[PDB]
Amino acid sequence: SKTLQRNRKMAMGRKKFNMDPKKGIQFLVENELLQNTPEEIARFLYKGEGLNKTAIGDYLGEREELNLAVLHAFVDLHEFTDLNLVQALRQFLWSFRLPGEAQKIDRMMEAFAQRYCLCNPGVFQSTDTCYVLSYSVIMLNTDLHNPNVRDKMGLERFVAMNRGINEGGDLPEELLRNLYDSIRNEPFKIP
Amino acid sequence: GNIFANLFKGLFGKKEMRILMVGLDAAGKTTILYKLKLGEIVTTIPTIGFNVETVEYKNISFTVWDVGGQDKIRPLWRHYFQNTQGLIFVVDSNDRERVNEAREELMRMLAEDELRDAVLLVFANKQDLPNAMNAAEITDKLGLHSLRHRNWYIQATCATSGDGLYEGLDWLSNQLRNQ
Ligand SMILES: Nc1nc2c(ncn2[C@@H]2O[C@H](COP(=O)(O)OP(=O)(O)O)[C@@H](OP(=O)(O)O)[C@H]2O)c(=O)[nH]1
Ligand SMILES: C[C@H]1CCC/C=C/[C@@H]2C[C@H](O)C[C@H]2[C@H](O)/C=C/C(=O)O1
Ligand SMILES: [Mg+2]
Ligand SMILES: [Zn+2]
Repeated sequence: SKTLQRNRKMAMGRKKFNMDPKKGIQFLVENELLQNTPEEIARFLYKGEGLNKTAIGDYLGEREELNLAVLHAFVDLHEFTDLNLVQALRQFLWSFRLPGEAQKIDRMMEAFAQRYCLCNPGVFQSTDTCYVLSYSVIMLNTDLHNPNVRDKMGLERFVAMNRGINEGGDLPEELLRNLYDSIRNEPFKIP
Repeated sequence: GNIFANLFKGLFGKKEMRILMVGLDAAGKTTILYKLKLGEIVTTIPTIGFNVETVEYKNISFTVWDVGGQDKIRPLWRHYFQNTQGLIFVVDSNDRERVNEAREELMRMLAEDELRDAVLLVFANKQDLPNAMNAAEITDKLGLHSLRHRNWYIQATCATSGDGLYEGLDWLSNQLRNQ
């Protein structure tokens, strides 16, 4: 039944994606299984059926114009309402495997931050504050849980690091302490 | 028996020393570290976040510091630049189009107040390529003769063979024992 063929060409579209995200999208587009718009590619990645999260992360981390548009659309598919920053980050970083290059993490955190702030207005005074703090949380996860780092950051150091990021002033110590404790006691889960 | 670690054998149980390694993408940092660890691999439990590439000889560690990203996150780096005795700057000497971009990155790291006292070792890497700038040419393009109050050295290297790594680290070791 003209449909099982559709399943074969989809399963083929997803594996290729897992081997090479760009080629798998091209294959899916060419075989009319997926619309070549950033919005539809993003939905496809977000649903993530049968997709390796490392391949999703690698695609979202590219700098080409379409990939940037997809990342924007991908983050728009996340609902962060009534989540604290760490809970929102956990949900976000569950949907793809974060790349390790700082330029990619930076771009991903800024995009995350814009959305976080829209979903949770007035929690931060500016999206910049949310963006810088989110990045410092990624730094904190790395510091605390990567075994190549021997001299682990304590609370005091984490507090000192975020000095000045609230539009030249400070965030409250208890907000930073709660972030610190959440990451220390539960690293970001490996997808 | 790690030839590079033996260079630092007698520092003086002195205090941990920390060296950061910086350079544009593709300059050769990862490749150098593979040589400094002598090609030995481990399966490491994964961690979400930044790639951390470090080699520890004990009494001394070398860590790649990725300078990518926007300027707004750089205030966060400050405490890590605090206990740093040396900076290794690696440049792709064949990349004539990005040498000014490398110079600007170097110059911004060297304006970090926290690095005021760090020694500087420049690896002018990729000397095996036929149109590579040599060490004397890189020195000019990076503006190293305009540096003041900075102990600096430039070493020609080929990271894929390891050539020059020993000689630059030997220079570095002699700087760090002398303080
Ligand atoms: N000819 C030459 N190449 C070198 C030298 N040093 C590093 N390379 C190559 O340049 C590429 C970038 O090196 P890498 O060490 O990943 O750079 P980085 O970690 O600073 O980004 C690698 O090639 P690939 O991406 O092809 O693996 C590496 O083999 C060198 O001295 N000479
Ligand atoms: C000591 C460990 C601390 C881990 C957290 C630091 C992350 C840095 C943040 C910077 O923007 C890029 C990373 C930079 O590349 C840090 C590398 C690294 O090994 O640092
Ligand atoms: Mg590298
Ligand atoms: Zn949008």
